[PDB]
Amino acid sequence: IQTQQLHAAMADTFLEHMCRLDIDSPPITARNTGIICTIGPASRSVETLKEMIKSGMNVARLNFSHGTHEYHAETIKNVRTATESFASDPILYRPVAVALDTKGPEIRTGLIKGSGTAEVELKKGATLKITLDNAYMEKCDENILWLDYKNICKVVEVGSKIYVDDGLISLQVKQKGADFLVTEVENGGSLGSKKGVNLPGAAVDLPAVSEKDIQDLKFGVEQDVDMVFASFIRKASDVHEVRKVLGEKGKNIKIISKIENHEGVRRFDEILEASDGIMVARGDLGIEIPAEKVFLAQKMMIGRCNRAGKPVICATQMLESMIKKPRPTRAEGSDVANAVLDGADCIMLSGETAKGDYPLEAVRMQNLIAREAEAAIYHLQLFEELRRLAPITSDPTEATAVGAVEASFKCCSGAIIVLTKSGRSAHQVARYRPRAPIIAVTRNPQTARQAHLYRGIFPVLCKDPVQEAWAEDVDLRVNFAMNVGKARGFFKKGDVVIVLTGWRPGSGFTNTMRVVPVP
Amino acid sequence: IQTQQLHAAMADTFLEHMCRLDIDSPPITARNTGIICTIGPASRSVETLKEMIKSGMNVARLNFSHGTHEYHAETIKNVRTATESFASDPILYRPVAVALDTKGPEIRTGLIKGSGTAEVELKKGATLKITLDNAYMEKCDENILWLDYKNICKVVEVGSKIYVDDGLISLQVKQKGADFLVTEVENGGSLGSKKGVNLPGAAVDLPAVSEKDIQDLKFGVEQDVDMVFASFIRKASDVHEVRKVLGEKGKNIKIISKIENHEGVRRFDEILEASDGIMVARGDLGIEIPAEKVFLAQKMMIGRCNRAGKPVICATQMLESMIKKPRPTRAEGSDVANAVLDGADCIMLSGETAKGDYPLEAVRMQNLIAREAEAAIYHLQLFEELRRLAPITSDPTEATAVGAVEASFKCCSGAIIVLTKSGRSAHQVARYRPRAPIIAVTRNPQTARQAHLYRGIFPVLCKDPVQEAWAEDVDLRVNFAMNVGKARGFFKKGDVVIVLTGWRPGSGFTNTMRVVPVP
Amino acid sequence: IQTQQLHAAMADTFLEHMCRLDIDSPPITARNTGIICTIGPASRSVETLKEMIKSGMNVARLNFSHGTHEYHAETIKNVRTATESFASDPILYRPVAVALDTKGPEIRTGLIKGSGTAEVELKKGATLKITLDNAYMEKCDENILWLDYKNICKVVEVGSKIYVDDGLISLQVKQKGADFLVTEVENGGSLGSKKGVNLPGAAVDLPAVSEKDIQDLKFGVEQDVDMVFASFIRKASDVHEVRKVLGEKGKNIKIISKIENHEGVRRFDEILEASDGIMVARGDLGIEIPAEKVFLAQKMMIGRCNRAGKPVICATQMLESMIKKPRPTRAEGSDVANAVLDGADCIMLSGETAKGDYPLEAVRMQNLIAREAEAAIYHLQLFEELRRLAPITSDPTEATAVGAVEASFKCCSGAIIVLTKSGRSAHQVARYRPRAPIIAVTRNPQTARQAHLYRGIFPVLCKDPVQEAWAEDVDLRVNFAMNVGKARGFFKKGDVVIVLTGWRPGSGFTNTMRVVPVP
Ligand SMILES: O=P(O)(O)OC[C@H]1O[C@](O)(COP(=O)(O)O)[C@@H](O)[C@@H]1O
Ligand SMILES: O=P(O)(O)OC[C@H]1O[C@](O)(COP(=O)(O)O)[C@@H](O)[C@@H]1O
Ligand SMILES: O=P(O)(O)OC[C@H]1O[C@](O)(COP(=O)(O)O)[C@@H](O)[C@@H]1O
Ligand SMILES: O=C([O-])C(=O)[O-]
Ligand SMILES: O=C([O-])C(=O)[O-]
Ligand SMILES: O=C([O-])C(=O)[O-]
Ligand SMILES: [K+]
Ligand SMILES: [K+]
Ligand SMILES: [K+]
Ligand SMILES: [Mg+2]
Ligand SMILES: [Mg+2]
Ligand SMILES: [Mg+2]
Repeated sequence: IQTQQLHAAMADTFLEHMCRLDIDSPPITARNTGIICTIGPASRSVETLKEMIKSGMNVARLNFSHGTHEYHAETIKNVRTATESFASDPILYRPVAVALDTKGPEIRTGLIKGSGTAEVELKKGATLKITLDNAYMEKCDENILWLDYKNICKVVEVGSKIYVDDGLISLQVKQKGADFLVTEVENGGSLGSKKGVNLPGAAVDLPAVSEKDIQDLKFGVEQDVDMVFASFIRKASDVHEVRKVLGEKGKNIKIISKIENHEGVRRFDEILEASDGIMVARGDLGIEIPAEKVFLAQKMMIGRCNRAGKPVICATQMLESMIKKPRPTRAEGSDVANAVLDGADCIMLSGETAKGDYPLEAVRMQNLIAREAEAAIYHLQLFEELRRLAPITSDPTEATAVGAVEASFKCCSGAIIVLTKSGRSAHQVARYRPRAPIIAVTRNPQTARQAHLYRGIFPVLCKDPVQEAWAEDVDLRVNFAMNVGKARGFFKKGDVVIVLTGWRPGSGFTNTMRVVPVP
Repeated sequence: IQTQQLHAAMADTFLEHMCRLDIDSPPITARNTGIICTIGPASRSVETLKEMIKSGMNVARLNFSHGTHEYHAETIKNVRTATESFASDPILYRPVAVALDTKGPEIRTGLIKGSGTAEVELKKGATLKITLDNAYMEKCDENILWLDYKNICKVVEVGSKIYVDDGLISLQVKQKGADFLVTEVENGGSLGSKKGVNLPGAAVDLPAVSEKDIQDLKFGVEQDVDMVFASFIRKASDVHEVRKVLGEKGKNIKIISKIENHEGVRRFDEILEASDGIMVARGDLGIEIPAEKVFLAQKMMIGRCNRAGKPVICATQMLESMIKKPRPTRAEGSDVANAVLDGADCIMLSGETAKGDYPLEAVRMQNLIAREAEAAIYHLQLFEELRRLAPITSDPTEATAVGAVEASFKCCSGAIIVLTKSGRSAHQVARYRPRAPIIAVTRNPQTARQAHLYRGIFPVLCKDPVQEAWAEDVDLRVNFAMNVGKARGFFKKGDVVIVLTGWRPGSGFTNTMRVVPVP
Repeated sequence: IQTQQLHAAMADTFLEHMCRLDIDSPPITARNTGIICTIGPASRSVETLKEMIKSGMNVARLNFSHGTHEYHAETIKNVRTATESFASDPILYRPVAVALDTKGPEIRTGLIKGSGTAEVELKKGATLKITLDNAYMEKCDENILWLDYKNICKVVEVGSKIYVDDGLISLQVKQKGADFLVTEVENGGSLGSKKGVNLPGAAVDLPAVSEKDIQDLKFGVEQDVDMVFASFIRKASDVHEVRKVLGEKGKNIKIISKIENHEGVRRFDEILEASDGIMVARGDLGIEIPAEKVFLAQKMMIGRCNRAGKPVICATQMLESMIKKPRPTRAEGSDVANAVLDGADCIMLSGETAKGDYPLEAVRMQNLIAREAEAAIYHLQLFEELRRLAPITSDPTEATAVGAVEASFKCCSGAIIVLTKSGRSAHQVARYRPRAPIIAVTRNPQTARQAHLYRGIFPVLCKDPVQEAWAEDVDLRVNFAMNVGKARGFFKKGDVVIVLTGWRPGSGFTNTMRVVPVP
């Protein structure tokens, strides 16, 4: 009894909703939340990379704060290879996007005791001198630590904190030298080569779009990447600089700004406006601002993105435990579920799938949790608030989209099939968060790939040739969707589905909503 | 600034809604609430009857508790004559329904001092003997009063109250005779011939469907009347008896039960179930139950009807003052507005248009008020509760209807055009109470006439011949609606409208919703 | 600008609420969510145990699935010693509760290769024979594994899964022997001595209250423990058995049932009824039911407990990372915040403070997060739903409690001071979740200790002697509270506070609510 938390989504109060969550109430088979996997050593093999797709991966993240263009291009080459191995059946084929995550303006240390993987070790109380003297860039040890950020002494003050290697090792500025800093270890631990360095509450003047970044960005264009995750986006101008760089050749590449610092949070509205999406980069944010305040920023950002109808990604450490274990911790499971309940379009994995010993189990665990959570969403209230907070508009497609969602809730439809060239029609259906999956049928493969950034949209790439009889070309595509659905288990023959189409070819003419039974 | 109370319908709380009602905020030109006018001496002239239609009349009520079949048939004949005078332009033509209101089981007195219009006069304290002795049926005076209800002494007790002529004259049962009753006048006033008599809290055994009623009902069928207003409906069986009488030949005649007594109110759910609609007959109800409790019964009945999606009429004394004056009282204006706000499909006039000296002003006053009130409805909350309280269903037309309404609210559409044979598709749109007018296009004239019983539906009768190309026959009708709309001032060229259609000819296939711009 | 998320708790919609969470909006200094710390090797030292209290600990959990009575009595002795070291100032004194967590019916393995801390290692595919033959209880290795549960072969089937050491190592029943089982390792890893064993979807007949449990429970009474956390509570009868055991001598010891398995979840209502509180024991639950479904059970249990007004504890792995690191992962921070937002009375730590290398940092991290989260609660909606879902009652204290909370919201009071003997009066204020801290003043120390189980209640133990003038005895206590408040930073001199008192000594006479300014 009870499917996809029906008894619960049909309750008057949120509290009653909660009281009704049933672990014995199976969820639907469809999974709306996109899963971005950072690709690395543990997941670079075309062989295992096919298992990544099978398991759930939708977007492949290339962390460009590491690796050479020659390396990534091979990663990219492998992704596409594994991806296409399924293209021999347009029905079962699952598009996969490629995202380039810029290095941006980050600070890192040099090499430890010369050796490649040598690791010194600081101790509470011990002192450490930070040098900018390049002579030591490959001679880092318990007393001298080198950094890239050379303009450092001019932005950091006496009494400041410096964190290294994901804020695990903290230091305090005792004395500000000329080309160096005399700190004092607040908490030790071992220190490896080239690690991350955060300067909380310090105006780091590094370039929004560095030299190397422009290189990587132009490489992304040449590599035909679907999206770019810009790191350390502080203001709107920063987003604009990335637009310019991508320029005309890549005007269609979505720029997902990453909020990793305090300025980014303050100037969020400004950034969200100039971006296509947002990523709540918790890793750096958890070091830049006190950890206890991160869920506030996450919830705030996810909420404002839902209001704006722009994609939002919740990333970093969602399943860290799994880098070394086959099972995630109770807190990690709880974390994922809440990101979905918070209303995030995509959840992410980094170390979990880049170097961990259980990449496939991590990805699989996210498919599972997001599916359970998506069902626990309180649609009754969410739909209501979204419609209310939604601006007044006279755009036929906008009205058609809301109508489709309302209609879908009314008949518990198996899905909302949408024909789209650019994806916009399907985006609009998504911004109203229906419970049914949004099967977006398209012939444009870039839009099919980029579609994963949206909650609910299940991209489907039509390969069939255009019929001369537009009416039958449309009906053909609607059937394509109808089959994908039947095959993936979203719905059966008798079931009812909502179909969105337009009155003439081209974009921006969606305006037809039909409640159709499955063939 | 502000149209049709937009500022107000867009407020978070009801209280804020009220605070925003603007008398300087003009309403749309369309009027959703049907207006039923009781036709009589003051409005029987084809010449004036055309002005009734112009002014706003949608349904013509024939009070069959008076007049001869020969008389009514002529009334009917005149209505249709005045009505068809406009048929020479399908676009400007306004359908008009004919309703037969049964006499039912009513009690009336005999003739005063023989004379036709003679009027005696009782006095508080004075005694009055009620006789069943037929010898006096034309000899009524200050001492002997005759009644039709002969089984009276067997149902009335000592101490009971008897009201005469719309509860204006009250009497009390002092002594129960064998064939008479010795009362005492509680409040006097004059007493004319054949007046109404109520026996509050008394189980009058009169027949739900009397002899004469069966005659009148069968006459209704032969006269091809759209609806029947059954008087004093006490239980479901009563409604059933009227169904049977109308039988197969008139199975398509809508039976609007009238709640006029205490039993009717108690067994309401039972009655509403077996009926097509309900009429809150306040006149008799105001005598049968204490006046202060009428608004409770009205609001209760109207609310339950909205929940059930069945038509509800608020009738009697809405504009009495106007029987003799050109202006209505503040209370009457207030009464009409609240009936609309209460959510009644139709408002009614009786004496105001049957014998009053300003029938046209009364009808015009209702077009005016209803329009103002319709705009003051708090749709935000109404729509919400209707959808919640609405049962779960998998009927495609139902889903399509809700979708259309949601869509209409999203783009402030000028209308919701609906193609329907039986009326059902348009009914469903109406039960969800959209702000826009529901232009229902049909070729069946009976359904066009009966449609007035529903809030929002604006019937439009298509006279064009069926095209062989169904697609074009549909498009033709949608354009018919599009023109009626343009001509009645509902919308202009650029405006957007919602259009409801189906996928194949025949009833029950509506499932297509399109946001279309006006040609 | 903005304090304790005021701008946010004052928004019409939840979505708007979220959009307003400000990381730059400091929270009040008071922290409502109780913190239960499991005491062990890393936190048993009276010296460090004083730092546990300073850092935030409110309740000390004794995990009786380990250690000897002699050991625990010493832990208890140390807790009280550290606790009382502050009693020399009733104002700054912070009560601390002692909770006994039963071993209950658990299954564990024997010893590895004889050696105390020796660890074998299974491998996927490899086979393992499970023996009940006591000869091997201290000879466990890669081929023979021993178990306590001897009736095992009779409840497990062929094809079943067996998990060992927090579901990290899984096994599958290939062949069911007579006194043994021939399994196959699904996922390896190392295997230590005496580890946990779960038999998902298997009806383990072990005793609700085992032999050892009765011993421990009686020991708890003799030790004067405030509460008992009953493990693996499956039905109401189980709770009853624990009541009986504690019997008359310990009728005042609160029984917090722990839901660790599937039956417990199904029969929750039954258990919640018979218990004083509930603990969502995620560890075992996460093994007993699929991990992805835990947040469903957690949110469900927490919600139903808030509805019932009984304490609920969210426990296990909330900050695992911190067992070895000074910083928690983003997921763990997110986990804690959501448990508070979910509406849990208490958060807990186990390995984090029993054996971890940073117990104090773990406890401190919870004080911090819970405070931030408590401020992000959406009171506007929570209060509303709690009041609506709250049964109708004529109990003066109940009405007085609601009135106090409403009043507190109206004037942004610094606190709600409540005089209570049993605690009940303060409980009732807590079940309505006010934003302000509930300073409960009492002379009964057991009730001051047990009060931590409730969200918002800040226990304060009055040591002053009873005045003969009851009126002044009361006024004295209210002032005691008034000072505690001023010292802890809850409120200043000018501030306003809500005060709850009664009209006569004894319990159940609270009925007086006063809005008083701080002396
Ligand atoms: O690309 P968009 O803006 O989402 O619009 C989707 C479009 O695809 C259609 O359904 C079919 O159009 P095409 O044949 O050009 O692909 C249109 O009716 C509609 O305008
Ligand atoms: O009469 P209903 O039940 O309201 O249905 C309206 C019907 O009219 C249409 O719009 C047109 O049908 P017709 O050509 O038969 O009149 C259908 O698609 C739809 O089924
Ligand atoms: O113990 P309870 O049931 O919470 O009631 C609190 C009681 O404490 C008082 O505030 C003060 O009474 P005492 O002096 O006996 O402690 C009473 O008025 C009230 O009845
Ligand atoms: O880049 C990231 O994912 C981060 O900084 O958290
Ligand atoms: O018949 C009526 O209109 C009444 O009784 O109110
Ligand atoms: O007992 C516990 O806390 C558990 O099992 O998770
Ligand atoms: K990066
Ligand atoms: K009548
Ligand atoms: K235990
Ligand atoms: Mg980063
Ligand atoms: Mg009447
Ligand atoms: Mg346990």
